[PDB]
Amino acid sequence: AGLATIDELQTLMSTVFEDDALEQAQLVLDIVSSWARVVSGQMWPDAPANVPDDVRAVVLQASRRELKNPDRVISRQMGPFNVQYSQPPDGFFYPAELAILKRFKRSGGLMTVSTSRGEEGRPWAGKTAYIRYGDGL
Amino acid sequence: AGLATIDELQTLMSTVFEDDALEQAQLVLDIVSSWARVVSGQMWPDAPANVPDDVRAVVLQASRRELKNPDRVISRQMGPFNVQYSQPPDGFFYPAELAILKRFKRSGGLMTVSTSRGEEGRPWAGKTAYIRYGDGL
Amino acid sequence: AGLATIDELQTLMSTVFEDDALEQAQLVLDIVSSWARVVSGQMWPDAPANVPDDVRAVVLQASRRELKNPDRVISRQMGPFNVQYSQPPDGFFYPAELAILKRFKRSGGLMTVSTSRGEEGRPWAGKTAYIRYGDGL
Amino acid sequence: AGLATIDELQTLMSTVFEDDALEQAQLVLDIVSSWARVVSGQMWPDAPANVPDDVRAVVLQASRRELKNPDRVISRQMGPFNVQYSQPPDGFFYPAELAILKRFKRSGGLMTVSTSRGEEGRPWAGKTAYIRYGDGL
Amino acid sequence: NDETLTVYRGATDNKGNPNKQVHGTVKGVFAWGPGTSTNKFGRDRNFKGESSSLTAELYVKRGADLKARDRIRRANGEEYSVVGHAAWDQGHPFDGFDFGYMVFQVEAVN
Amino acid sequence: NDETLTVYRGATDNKGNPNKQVHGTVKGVFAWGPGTSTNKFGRDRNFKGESSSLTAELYVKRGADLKARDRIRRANGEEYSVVGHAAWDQGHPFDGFDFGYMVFQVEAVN
Repeated sequence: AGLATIDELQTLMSTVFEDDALEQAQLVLDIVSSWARVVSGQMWPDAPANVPDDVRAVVLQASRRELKNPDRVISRQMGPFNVQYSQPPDGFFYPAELAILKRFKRSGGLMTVSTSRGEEGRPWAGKTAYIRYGDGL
Repeated sequence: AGLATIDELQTLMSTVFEDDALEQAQLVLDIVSSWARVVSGQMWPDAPANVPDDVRAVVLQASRRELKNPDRVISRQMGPFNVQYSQPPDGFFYPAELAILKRFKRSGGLMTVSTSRGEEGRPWAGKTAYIRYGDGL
Repeated sequence: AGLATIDELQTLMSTVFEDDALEQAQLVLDIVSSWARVVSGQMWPDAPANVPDDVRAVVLQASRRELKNPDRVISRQMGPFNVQYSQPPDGFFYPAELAILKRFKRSGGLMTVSTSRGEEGRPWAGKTAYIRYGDGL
Repeated sequence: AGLATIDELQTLMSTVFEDDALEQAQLVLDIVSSWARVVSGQMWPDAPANVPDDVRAVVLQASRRELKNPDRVISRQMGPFNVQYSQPPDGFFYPAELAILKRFKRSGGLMTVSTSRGEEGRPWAGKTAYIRYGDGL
Repeated sequence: NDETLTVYRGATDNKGNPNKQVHGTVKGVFAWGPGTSTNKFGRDRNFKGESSSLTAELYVKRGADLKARDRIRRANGEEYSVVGHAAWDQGHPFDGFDFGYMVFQVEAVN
Repeated sequence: NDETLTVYRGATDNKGNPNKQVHGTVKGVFAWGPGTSTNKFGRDRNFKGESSSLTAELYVKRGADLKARDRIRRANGEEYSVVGHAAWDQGHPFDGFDFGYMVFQVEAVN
């Protein structure tokens, strides 16, 4: 895993991760990369090699929303200072971000399932009863 | 049970569990792992061996939410300090997490039930009345 | 990538970026350029050469919102000073910005998918059985 | 680009632009002119020559809105003084401004797309088989 | 979260000589204001020199080793003194639920 | 945005002679009122002449070079004095989030 590295995340957050903060950030980034992989449906064997800029953006944004504001909070204040956040998404990615991740899915995403009437089928009951009446060609 | 271990949870929470806190965290993680197992429908015999990253992320997040607040609380304040969390999920998992967990279910999840008209069926009333009139081949 | 440069962004923000702020701004601009590229569907090989004014405006504005609003906040106040922003968009671009970006898409955007009934097709079963009865012309 | 100049904007705002404020205002006006051009669909080769009063009004208004608040603030207060603006437009323009801009579009704006059934068409299979049986006139 | 606080305990006898020793470490947080504002800093005025006076609120876990008439030192170096018994040290009058939090009006002198 | 502030640092010795020198520049904003009103201007009364007294709040970035018992000069010429340690200089007790802002009760004398 690990679609994104830790240096560009540090530059985006304008801070440096050290001690357990680095380990926590790495774990969060791995979790977000796994979620993006399962949403998109691809595998990305060489993780930090191809890793298109769209998935890098998505994983970096989700890692930011996880490191900052870990537990979903609407309004948080201590004393005179107050701040109110927007509505958190159900998952780590906003609905707009999910559309970008689902781009890599084959076709338009309208995959189908082949149903059956509980029947196996034997397409030979009537053909093997023929007796060779020729030269064997 | 125990899909996830305790070290990565400690790194995610940036804290160390000791005394009854470790036991409580282990019990909560086991409960969450059981819920994820029953939602997905699989068994995972060797728990911390295969344990895909998706279920690890889901159980870690659910354990984090459970440990942050055991009783479902919207707004909690003590003096000047105030905090107001978002709407808690009905269960231990958000709808997105539940949808991710239900990935392992066979087909698209549209399982069916075979109904009957209260009849057993005897497909032999009319075939065994035939008397052998040949050579017994 | 990098549809827009950093000088015009600095003039728009009326500030100068230095230390890691310049790196953070460049990373945000690259992320926004990638998102605009994937939304529009084009490639723009020579990034700061053609780069129509519409996409430049979109990426500059999106970078401005991202820099001035890292985490989506509705109302933020510190003592007597208070400020309340509008509703943040789901993605980096507002619906009007998304519509402008989707202008470069071919036709009206109503692209279709060619379905099939699980059949390959052999348009030669009946034509090759003809035996040449002429002069071979 | 540059449908409007900077002197009439200065008179409208009753202020004089200098240092980076002039450059920021020019960049904002160029962005707004590009957006108005792409919305209307025309080109306006000689920008400050024909430039009908409608588009001048639209671009001046949009520049004023952008300069007044680039963060789309709803309510802002510092101490005793408070101010609360109305709902900001989506991209840059209110629906009336967009309707005025779309005046220059051909017809009523109900443009159509010519669909096809994936066929090229050969309107000559049957006409070239005729053999000249006359005088060649 | 919380930050450790050094607590000093001592009872003055008839001789008037305080004997304050280390009683351990206590976990708590500080609140420099009852609401959305902050308490004003007192002026010694009569005292020869310059100093300041402050009255803050200390939030500590229930059943802590901290007790009134003690001294508190923060992690930066400033030393505070806490006086008066803890307030809101009771359960719910209607049901009996326990918040587990108490407020100490600690006087900041450094 | 913010405006640069000149900070003067000095510790008075037993001789009572202050030695204040330039410690650098600090970025901060002023707030002449706790809420929607403004603080009243004090009257010297006893002092021979005319003067004024003011108590404002200074907002500065976390981890700034500014410290208590210092002097602050604005960009217009007035010189202020800041006393008392910074308030609200702690993280979130529940989670641990950091605002990065602190309040300084600076006394305006000019």
